[PDB]
Amino acid sequence: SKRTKKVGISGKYGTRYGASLRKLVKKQEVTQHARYTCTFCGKNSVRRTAVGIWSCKSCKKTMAGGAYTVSTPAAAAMRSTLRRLREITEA
Amino acid sequence: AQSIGAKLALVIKSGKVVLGYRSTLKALRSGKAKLILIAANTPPLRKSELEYYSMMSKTPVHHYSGTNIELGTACGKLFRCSTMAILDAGDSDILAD
Amino acid sequence: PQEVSDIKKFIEICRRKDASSARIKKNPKTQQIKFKVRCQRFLYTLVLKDSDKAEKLKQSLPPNLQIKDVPKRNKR
Amino acid sequence: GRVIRNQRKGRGSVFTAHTRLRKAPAKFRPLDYAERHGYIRGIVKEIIHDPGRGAPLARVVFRSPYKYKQITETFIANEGMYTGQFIYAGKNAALTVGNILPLSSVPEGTVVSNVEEKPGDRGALGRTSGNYVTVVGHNPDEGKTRIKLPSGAKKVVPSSSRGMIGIVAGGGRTDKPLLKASRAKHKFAVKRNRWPKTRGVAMNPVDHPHGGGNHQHIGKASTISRYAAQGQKAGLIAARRTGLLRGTQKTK
Amino acid sequence: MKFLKTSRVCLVTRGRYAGKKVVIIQPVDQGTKSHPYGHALVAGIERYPSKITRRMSKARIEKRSKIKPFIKVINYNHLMPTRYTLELEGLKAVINADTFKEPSQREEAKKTVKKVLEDRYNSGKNRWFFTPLRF
Amino acid sequence: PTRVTYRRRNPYNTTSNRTRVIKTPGGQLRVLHIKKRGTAPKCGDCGIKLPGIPALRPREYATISKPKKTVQRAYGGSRCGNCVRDRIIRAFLIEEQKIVKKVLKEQSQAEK
RNA sequence: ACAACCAACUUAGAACUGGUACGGACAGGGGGAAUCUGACUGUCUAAUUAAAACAUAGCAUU
RNA sequence: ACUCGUGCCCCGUGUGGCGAAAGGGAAGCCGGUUAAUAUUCCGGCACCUGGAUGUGGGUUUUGCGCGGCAACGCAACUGAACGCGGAGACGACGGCGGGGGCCCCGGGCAGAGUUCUCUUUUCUUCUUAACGGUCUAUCACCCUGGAAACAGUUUGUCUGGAG
Ligand SMILES: [Mg+2]
Ligand SMILES: [Mg+2]
Ligand SMILES: [Mg+2]
Ligand SMILES: [Mg+2]
Ligand SMILES: [Mg+2]
Ligand SMILES: [Mg+2]
Ligand SMILES: [Mg+2]
Ligand SMILES: [Mg+2]
Ligand SMILES: [Mg+2]
Ligand SMILES: [Mg+2]
Ligand SMILES: [Mg+2]
Ligand SMILES: [Mg+2]
Ligand SMILES: [Mg+2]
Ligand SMILES: [Mg+2]
Ligand SMILES: [Mg+2]
Ligand SMILES: [Mg+2]
Ligand SMILES: [Mg+2]
Ligand SMILES: [Mg+2]
Ligand SMILES: [Mg+2]
Ligand SMILES: [Mg+2]
Ligand SMILES: [Mg+2]
Ligand SMILES: [Mg+2]
Ligand SMILES: [Mg+2]
Ligand SMILES: [Mg+2]
Ligand SMILES: [Mg+2]
Repeated sequence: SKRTKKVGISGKYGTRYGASLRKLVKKQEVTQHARYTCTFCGKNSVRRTAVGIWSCKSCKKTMAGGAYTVSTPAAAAMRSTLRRLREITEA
Repeated sequence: AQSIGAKLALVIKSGKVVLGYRSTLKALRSGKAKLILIAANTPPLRKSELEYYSMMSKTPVHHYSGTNIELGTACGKLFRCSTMAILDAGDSDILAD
Repeated sequence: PQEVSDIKKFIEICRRKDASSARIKKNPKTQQIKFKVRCQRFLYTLVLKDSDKAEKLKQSLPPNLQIKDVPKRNKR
Repeated sequence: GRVIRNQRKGRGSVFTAHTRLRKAPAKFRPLDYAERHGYIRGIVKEIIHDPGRGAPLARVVFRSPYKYKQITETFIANEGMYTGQFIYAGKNAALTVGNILPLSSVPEGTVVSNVEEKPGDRGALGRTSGNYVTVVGHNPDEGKTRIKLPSGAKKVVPSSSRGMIGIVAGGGRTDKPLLKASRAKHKFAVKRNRWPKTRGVAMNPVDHPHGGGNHQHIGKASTISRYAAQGQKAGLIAARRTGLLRGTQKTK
Repeated sequence: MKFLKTSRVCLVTRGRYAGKKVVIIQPVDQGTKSHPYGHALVAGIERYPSKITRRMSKARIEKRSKIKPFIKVINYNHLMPTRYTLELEGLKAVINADTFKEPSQREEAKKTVKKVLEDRYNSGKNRWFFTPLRF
Repeated sequence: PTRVTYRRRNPYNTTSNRTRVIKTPGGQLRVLHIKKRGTAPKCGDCGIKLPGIPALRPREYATISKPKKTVQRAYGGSRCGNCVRDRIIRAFLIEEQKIVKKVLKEQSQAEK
């Protein structure tokens, strides 16, 4: 079944706070409650514990991530840039 | 290399392999392992242990660039595989290089 | 309170210097005889199912330490 | 008139920051011989949530160069750091995320966190979630380094100042609406007694410069001079301009 | 190729002797009725000789250079084989899977192993075997 | 279904005023004040419960014997055994790698 | 595949019946069409004002 | 370390107090007893802390236990400094499972109520403490083994070649 047309996870808020605010909250809530594959062990068991803290239930590893996503695009771009600018210094 | 996937598919189709850490260690101990594959995201301690076992067995090691998910998919399974051993390479030439 | 499994350990306990007194509790409804010896820390109870061994244990016990028979309806 | 709320806040009392659930301040290691000349290796034991702080903190254990003990430090966690990770702090440390390096040994264009204003101060700049300091340039003869701050300002710090390679974890925390008075209350209940806030125009003249009147109105220009007396500084202090920002701003 | 044979030096990774170094006396690659798995009869050191210095007297040195051995049946999965090896002729057939059935045989085998290991230790050879592992 | 009372001057349910209900040989229902539950010691590496050690209040461990407080192997208490095996294997591998690295550096950088 | 033994309640269907009555006391929403106003939950003049006032999230400025 | 207190030798980064009769925390239960106290008195049966030295037991005599593949076990089974770790030690809410007590039902025992008529009837009692011994009790962990025709599995979920 579907149980809902568009409100999705944001249906717990009823008719309150306004549609635009409900959509904005839903956008972050979906990613913040989603499950993620562990980079270290490969299991789909990484979940958010605190605002910027993501832990794997299987391999028990904890990593520092984004507020509502495990990795932010800024950090990914910074990692790529760091690798490039470090390799051009090393060799 | 990219050809490792085709070689692995041929080896599984024709020869025989063991998938998993315990079976790989058993093969290395018994000396019937011809080559071992270790996934990139294998834990460092386990990877070093497997490398030491293969040094003892004089068995070649290939460091598969993919994760355990990708290694299992290459082996044609629906589960992950952190490490595996090839006990018999058949029509494939995986042991040539 | 502690249960003593066998007659040898019970009599060895009764030989102890700190053994103060002993008493036989007869439960006819269960046909049971309990030998209880009061030491310093614990009260030791040995359970017997027959009267022959009870009488032989009573006669083989040390004679210095006093023995009672637990009268029915002990007074305050 | 009365002493206004902004004046009362500086007395302390009920406006003191809450500290029970905060375990330790987030600081670098003290600048020592190992960090000055080579590098030192530390192990990340845990990534913890610090109440009142958006960014997570990292507990990192180091060995004492001079004693058999071991020392646990509390760093601001950079995003990508994980438990069981080796981090390296020193002049000769590798240029990887989580390593603490002096700005002199860092190329131009890299971002760092918890940058020291002066070497040995154990971190002052760019220590909030999603924030960082960019290494704009170097002046080796002067022994200094130009950096760009989160606010957009340009600063010059001695090249010996240290920073942690990467971006502070905690991502886009302010990307989701609080949506609820309770959530604002929970946010501030571990920081300070500053919520809720009553508007000055809703007060009486005894309570605030914006005072009373038969309509809720300020009644005089809300921009207040930089050198106004204490008790007068309510509104927009030393405002260069007001109104909606309708374009790019020359200042940065 | 086989590397788990007699003389092969290994480390025990489980049990009371975890972290202790052993030398294989007899590998049993196929299981027996008991222990139906690849295992090995091994002899090892329980109490390593203490550190000795150039300043101690010979009596103190000889009292400190004492080894308490042990004899074990151990699963292969509870061993870590090492590149090191120890061919001692005195330990050729000290234990034969029947010494473990009688405590007196265990004591006699331990005495023999103790004597052989002490002789080898004061020979000055295979110092890695007699140096305790730090972990 | 007789009702019960606290047997101490503390009238509040303060996580230290734990009680359970008993029936006495006198035939009446009563309260027994009980202490907090014992807690199993955890591994210092992985944090799981350690098998073979009783869960007691901290002061209670001072009156039971050592073999009941520990298990007979290296890091008997405070480590779980799997962590001990990992430590052993890791230590051996790091020393082996260090030895081969020093020999390689001596053979390939000091050969002249 | 039936028989025997054990065990509570929950639901559904039918006949008959009386005072056409049955949530028989108790318990227990009046509803609808609109206008002004504050978005909502919340708070205040203890002892004449509970509100459209305050707060709020959101927005903007310094 | 001396007949005798006072002779030295090591470690050092720290170096106060008050503040909870609901926070943390060593240890006591039952029966009886007074006009009025009782987990305090009496009887029985226990526990903790501290200090002392005994008997037995264990271990060893160039030395500090033994067993189990293992998870670990056993009545002990040396251990300074220095260090590491655990416990103390922690939110709110939801459904599920185990246990105690209470409630309810059936039978029996003893007493009481009703009994023109009926009711194998209605009601009450039938108890078992701390402290111990012994055998068990989910989760977890170990060994064998190697899973796709994927399997196991909760009300819900989830778990597995990292087995
Ligand atoms: Mg004034
Ligand atoms: Mg306001
Ligand atoms: Mg007003
Ligand atoms: Mg004024
Ligand atoms: Mg003015
Ligand atoms: Mg207005
Ligand atoms: Mg006007
Ligand atoms: Mg009706
Ligand atoms: Mg109503
Ligand atoms: Mg309103
Ligand atoms: Mg108020
Ligand atoms: Mg009023
Ligand atoms: Mg008034
Ligand atoms: Mg009123
Ligand atoms: Mg005090
Ligand atoms: Mg208290
Ligand atoms: Mg008393
Ligand atoms: Mg008394
Ligand atoms: Mg004592
Ligand atoms: Mg003795
Ligand atoms: Mg507390
Ligand atoms: Mg009971
Ligand atoms: Mg009821
Ligand atoms: Mg009944
Ligand atoms: Mg009982």
